[PDB]
Amino acid sequence: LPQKQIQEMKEAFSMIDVDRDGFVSKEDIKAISEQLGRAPDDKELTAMLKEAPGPLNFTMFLSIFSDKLSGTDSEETIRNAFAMFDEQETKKLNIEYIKDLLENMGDNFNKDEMRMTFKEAPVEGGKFDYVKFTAMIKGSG
Amino acid sequence: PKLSQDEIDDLKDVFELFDFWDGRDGAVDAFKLGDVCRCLGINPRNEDVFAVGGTHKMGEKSLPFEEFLPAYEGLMDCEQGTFADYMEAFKTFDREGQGFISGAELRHVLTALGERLSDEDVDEIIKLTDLQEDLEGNVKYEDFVKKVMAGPYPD
Amino acid sequence: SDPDFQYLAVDRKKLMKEQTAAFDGKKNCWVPDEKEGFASAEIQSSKGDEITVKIVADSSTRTVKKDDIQSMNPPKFEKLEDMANMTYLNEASVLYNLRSRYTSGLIYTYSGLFCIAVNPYRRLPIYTDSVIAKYRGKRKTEIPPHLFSVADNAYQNMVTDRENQSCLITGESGAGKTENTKKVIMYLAKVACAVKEGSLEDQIIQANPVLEAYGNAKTTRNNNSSRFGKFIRIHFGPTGKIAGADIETYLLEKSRVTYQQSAERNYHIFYQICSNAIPELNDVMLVTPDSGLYSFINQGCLTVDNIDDVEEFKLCDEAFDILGFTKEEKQSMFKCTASILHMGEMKFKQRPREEQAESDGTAEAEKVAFLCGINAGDLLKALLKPKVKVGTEMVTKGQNMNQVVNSVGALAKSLYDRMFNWLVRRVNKTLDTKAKRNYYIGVLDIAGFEIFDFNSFEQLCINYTNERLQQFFNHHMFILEQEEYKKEGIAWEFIDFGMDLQMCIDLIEKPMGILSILEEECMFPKADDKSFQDKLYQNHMGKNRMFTKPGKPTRPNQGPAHFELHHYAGNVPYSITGWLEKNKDPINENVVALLGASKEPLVAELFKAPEEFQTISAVHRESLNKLMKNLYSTHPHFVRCIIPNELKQPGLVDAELVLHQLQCNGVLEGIRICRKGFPSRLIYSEFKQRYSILAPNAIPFVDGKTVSEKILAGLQMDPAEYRLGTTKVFFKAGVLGNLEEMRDERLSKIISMFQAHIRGYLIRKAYKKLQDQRIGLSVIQRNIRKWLVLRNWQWWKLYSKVKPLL
Ligand SMILES: Nc1ncnc2c1ncn2[C@@H]1O[C@H](COP(=O)(O)OP(=O)(O)O)[C@@H](O)[C@H]1O
Ligand code: VO4
Ligand SMILES: [Ca+2]
Ligand SMILES: [Mg+2]
Ligand SMILES: [Mg+2]
Repeated sequence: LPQKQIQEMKEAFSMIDVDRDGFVSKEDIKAISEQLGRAPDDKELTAMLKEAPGPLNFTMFLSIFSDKLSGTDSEETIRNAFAMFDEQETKKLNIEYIKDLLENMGDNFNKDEMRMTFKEAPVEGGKFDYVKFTAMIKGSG
Repeated sequence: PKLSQDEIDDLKDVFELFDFWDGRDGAVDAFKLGDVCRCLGINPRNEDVFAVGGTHKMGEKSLPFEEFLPAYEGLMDCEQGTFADYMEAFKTFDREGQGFISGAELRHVLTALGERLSDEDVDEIIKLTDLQEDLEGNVKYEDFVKKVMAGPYPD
Repeated sequence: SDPDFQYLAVDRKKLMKEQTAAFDGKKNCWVPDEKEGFASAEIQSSKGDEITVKIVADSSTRTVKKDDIQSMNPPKFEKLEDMANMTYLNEASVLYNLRSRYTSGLIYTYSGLFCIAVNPYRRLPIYTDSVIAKYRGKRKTEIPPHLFSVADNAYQNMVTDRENQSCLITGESGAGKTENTKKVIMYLAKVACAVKEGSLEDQIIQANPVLEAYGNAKTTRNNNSSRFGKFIRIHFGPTGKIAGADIETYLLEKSRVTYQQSAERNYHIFYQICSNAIPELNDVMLVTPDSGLYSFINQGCLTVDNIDDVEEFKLCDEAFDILGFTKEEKQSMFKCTASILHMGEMKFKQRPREEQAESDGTAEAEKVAFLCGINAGDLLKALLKPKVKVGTEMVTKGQNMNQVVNSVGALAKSLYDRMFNWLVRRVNKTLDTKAKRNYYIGVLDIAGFEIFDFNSFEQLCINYTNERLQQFFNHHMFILEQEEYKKEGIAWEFIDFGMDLQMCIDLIEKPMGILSILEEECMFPKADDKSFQDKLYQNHMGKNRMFTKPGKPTRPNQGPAHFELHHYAGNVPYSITGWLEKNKDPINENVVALLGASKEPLVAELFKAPEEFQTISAVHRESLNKLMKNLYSTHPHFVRCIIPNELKQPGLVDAELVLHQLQCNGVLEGIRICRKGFPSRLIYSEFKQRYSILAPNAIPFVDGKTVSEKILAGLQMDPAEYRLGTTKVFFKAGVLGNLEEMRDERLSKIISMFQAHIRGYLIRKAYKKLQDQRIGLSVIQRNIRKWLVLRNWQWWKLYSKVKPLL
């Protein structure tokens, strides 16, 4: 993970750790979370701290972020995979086809993964823009 | 009926591939049995595949790689056409005896007789093999027979 | 679809309830019966041989001899298509099968190598162009029995074996020979045709309406009886298409021209020429539209119940046009026909004192000389007082009443016969296209066997030809068949089916015979009817069991009889009156000289001497032999026509009459040799190429026999079902037909295998892509899962709220 990236993770961690005790707790999350709108409740708060083997210091923080953010492909590799199902290289796939591929083939998406995947995918006139969707996936926008 | 080493594994490879395309789960739909063997190099008639257990439509029955091996070895021993057999069949449809058959007849024979191929398949086998009919609209079936027997990747 | 098989196939669905009956070969059987020929019975009491049955027909009882009983076939064989497959081949079974089919509407049935055709006496929808389309190139066992399969099978053998074929259609008068001859020619003309006046095919077909107009005439047995025989050859070129056609005629009954018996008519052409169907012609022929007006054609009936003389005359006129006839030739014929009509109206009287014979007006002789192209005065002179020459002289002499009515009659008879033969040559001229000919298919249609209340030379001649054709059939079906087996090295013990008519044939044909005695007595200036009767009785009475003194009259009103002849188809009482005269036809060179130089082109042709006749029997006997031999050079295909009853009624069966016909025909015998011998035979050359596919196994050229042996051997064929000849391989009945089925099963399999190869190629082509798309989809599903887990991660849903203000 790039350096400029680590620099942002720090400042972020600095802002999340309220009591400035070097470690992130259920009290800090709640506190800074409330100043921005909504306290994930103690119910969910535990689970957040349950995602780290032991104490939650900047080392762990930056670790759990790489796990859950590394092991993906370049916007060009996904772009290429979608192209393998678009022989007429029209840059789009029929909505019914791509939904079929995702739901009943390979590693079948459950009904839930389908709703979330499509609740915001680019679709007009039965056409599924895989290019604009590829961009979206690479969370840059 | 004694599968060699390559064969036993090419089947495992081809099995997973078809397993993946209907939902990776160690199973393959029985309606794809024939298709799996065609990938292995065997040209089983639909009558054989139904015999060894193959189903008529997707969703009726799935098959673990275990129940598969028997079917493959069943279709493995069936009869495969030979050039001479094919050329004698075609000769009964050719009057002039020059080795020519109407393009309409070819489509007739392939989609009306035997275990009828769909019009979609006949069109596709004709585009792939690059079958060219001449002005009078005839085709040299010997040439067509050889192409089909040569496989998608000749040389 | 099925619709065309209306009167051809057996429902077997509704006839499935007809094969599902309570039967028992120990109980049910056939028993002789005066009425129906055989009655279905059910055995009951037992007494050594005195077996007591119960006739189901009328629920009555009867006691028959254990030797008169006949085995009944199970319901399974109802309306069986090929009688040679029945379990019990007996006169009753054959009778029941045909009768059953007949009543169902099925008029065609196979019986071993030949076909049986029962006259329907009504039009059936089985001869359309659609039915023809379904029978082309079909195997007999593959499609319902139909006259068409016989024609087709004939065509198939001709191209396959490269040998001429001949369809012999036999039968008693009115059994349906002519009708069947027509369809056979029509069928060949519509499947073998090549790529004002019509094409050749059309012409072959139009050749019928005219010859029949001049050669047919109502008869007690047939309203459209063929009074002449015809052998027609259809030629074929290299490519197997029609390339010409000729016709040959045999013995045209000339007595009918100037005479008719009660309830009988003169040739059709006469009544339609006076039908005023084409008014604009009445003034060309000079006739009044009234048939009952001329004595040469008004002696019997004038109209026929199912013959419309009008439309028929129109169709005749049209035929002549499609035939390529000029308006001249056409009107030339029409005129000479009317000439004869008028000839009968010419009146004469016996001079005042010199009781001789003289003219009596000339209105008629004038019309005659006019149409014929001569001088009416030069005509009556040659009829009332001729100049008999000697080497180069003349002897003027007048004649009396009968001498004159005979010379005129003779002139009519001569002009007509002479014109019929001209009509034939002209027709051949047209059908003779100089295309390349390799083989031909001949169709023979003679005048059937017949018994009138009065039988004369006409009938002797006809029944003779039939005798000789039935013999050509048994010699071919029972004698040659067996000579063939023996000649091929096949161990075969000869069987005698008792089908030989030489006795009756030699009595007529050979030097001892009738026609020889008749031919001898035409050389004696003073031979008489009585003199003839003596020489006959002298060499045959009590001397030959076929020649017999006339028995006791067995029919209402039958004329004089001088001797009976035991023909194969029955015993015939003949009257030899006027035979010496009918056999040799007097040629009045006084009149042939006149007509010879006639302004009329046709008549001028019809009468040409030559440059610088025998008896009729001699001519007929020779011609019949010339033809009978040509037929041995071909491969015969027989159709046996059968007349159902004597009322020309549809669906009515006279059991005794049919049986009688099945008997003299030799149907039963024919079916026996078919199941006792090896009807199928194939030259090894042909067997190889047709069935190697039944065992491709081999094939590393190799002689034909060896290959033929490996296939049969490898097919596990019961050695009893066939025999390896020294040239051909013989098969039992039924065998070769299953091989044809296997060969088809095989072809359908090879085709299905070629189809599986295709299915296997389409897949193997989409393989690479399928595995490359597995990579693509695993990548797509994996990166979409990361994206989801992330966007839904509590932590990420915080790094994004803080990320902004850093
Ligand atoms: N196949 C048939 N279809 C319709 N009518 C027929 C058929 N065969 C015979 N007939 C009828 O019976 C009569 C005898 O026919 P035909 O062929 O002329 O006898 P021959 O055997 O005397 O030629 C015909 O004029 C016709 O009305
Ligand atoms: O009556 V038929 O003479 O044509 O046999
Ligand atoms: Ca699966
Ligand atoms: Mg803290
Ligand atoms: Mg006839």
